[PDB]
Amino acid sequence: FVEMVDNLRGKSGQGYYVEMTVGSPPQTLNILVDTGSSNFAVGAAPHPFLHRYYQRQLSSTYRDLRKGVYVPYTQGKWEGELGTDLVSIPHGPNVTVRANIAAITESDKFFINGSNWEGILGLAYAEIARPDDSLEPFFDSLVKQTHVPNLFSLQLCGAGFPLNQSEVLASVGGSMIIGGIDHSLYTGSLWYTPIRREWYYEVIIVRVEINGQDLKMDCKEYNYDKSIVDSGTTNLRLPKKVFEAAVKSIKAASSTEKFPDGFWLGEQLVCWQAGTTPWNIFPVISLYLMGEVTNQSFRITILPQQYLRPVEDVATSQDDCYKFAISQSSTGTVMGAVIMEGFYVVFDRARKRIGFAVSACHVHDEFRTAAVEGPFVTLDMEDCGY
Ligand SMILES: CCCO[C@H]1CN[C@@H]([C@@H](O)[C@H](Cc2cc(F)cc(F)c2)NC(=O)[C@H](CCc2ccccc2)N2CC[C@@](CC(C)C)(NC(C)=O)C2=O)C1
Repeated sequence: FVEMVDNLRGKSGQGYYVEMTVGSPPQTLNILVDTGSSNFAVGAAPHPFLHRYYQRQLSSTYRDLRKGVYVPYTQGKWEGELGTDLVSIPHGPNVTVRANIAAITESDKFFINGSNWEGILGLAYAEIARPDDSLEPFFDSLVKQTHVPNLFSLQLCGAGFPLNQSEVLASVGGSMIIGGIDHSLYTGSLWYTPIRREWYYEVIIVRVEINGQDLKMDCKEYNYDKSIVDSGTTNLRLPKKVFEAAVKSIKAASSTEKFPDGFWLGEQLVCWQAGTTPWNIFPVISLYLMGEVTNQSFRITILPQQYLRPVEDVATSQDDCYKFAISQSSTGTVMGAVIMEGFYVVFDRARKRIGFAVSACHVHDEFRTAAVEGPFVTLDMEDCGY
């Protein structure tokens, strides 16, 4: 899928987006790739943060559905008017699809300054779509109206250093492969975990390790409420009971240096002199995931290079600065973009599973690497879900 490769741009903190066209004649828009929602929505009115928007009155194929729509995210909400129109992906499958578009009229803390995207593509399932599950999500529409296979795969590729808008516009941010798996985007083997339920992309975490050390909690706590694979979230988000045990474990391993409480709350950056980031004092994190085979599991391992998110310095100096990108959740585990940055991720909707392999694009050093390994005959499993 050579024509599909390098079709993404962006970064964890501002989001990863793809180019799409909407309307007739085609209107070009950058669209945030969000596997943690199911609405396809674009800015349709002027906004300070938007350099362009969808103009329905200029599209001959636009269809007004005479329905309002409201989507509340965990942080952020927009309001809009439902319609349909022809939709294309210039660096995707060679197809045109008629899709539901929410034309965005009111916005609160949804759009992001400098992000360079004007809409959001909800890749999840109908069950969590607004107004209700009767509104067909884009991917469902695409698969029904075309011969594209019922799968997509994501390579989110973080720089390991801060990128300015000039660089984020010029840089390749990754690949979204629609309908296939591209072998050039990963090393090693793909391991599959089942989709528990087709609403969010929901998974089960069986075990959690920090530098090989079991956090030793009942497996249900790891999936308290739910656990999801979500490109529309920056951080690894952990249920409070898990989060607190993890931060204590990470703090204990990284003890040789001391960090402000606000770093651990994800709010303050820490800087080191250029090139001296002490990655070695920070632990790797392993998430064990339910296998397809009964009583089998595998693990995904990420480095501090995934969970310390590069940020530009307060005075923009030569220092290498980062934010701690693991945070508290009251709505379950969100395996966000910083974890996704470690792996090539296959959303195999047809076979109801999510695949993981080590990203050919992942940031590492000469001493440690991201890993996808198995199998482990861990016991319990089976009531790990909520
Ligand atoms: C079906 C609806 C329910 O789905 C829920 C499960 N899936 C979630 C996503 O669909 C949603 C998409 C989305 C993307 C976007 F750019 C703007 C949006 F408003 C929504 N993301 C989120 O809501 C979290 C909230 C985190 C949070 C949690 C708690 C407190 C503050 C922030 N956000 C938003 C900003 C972002 C996004 C990044 C792309 C720039 N970055 C950072 C640094 O916070 C991130 O992580 C929602």
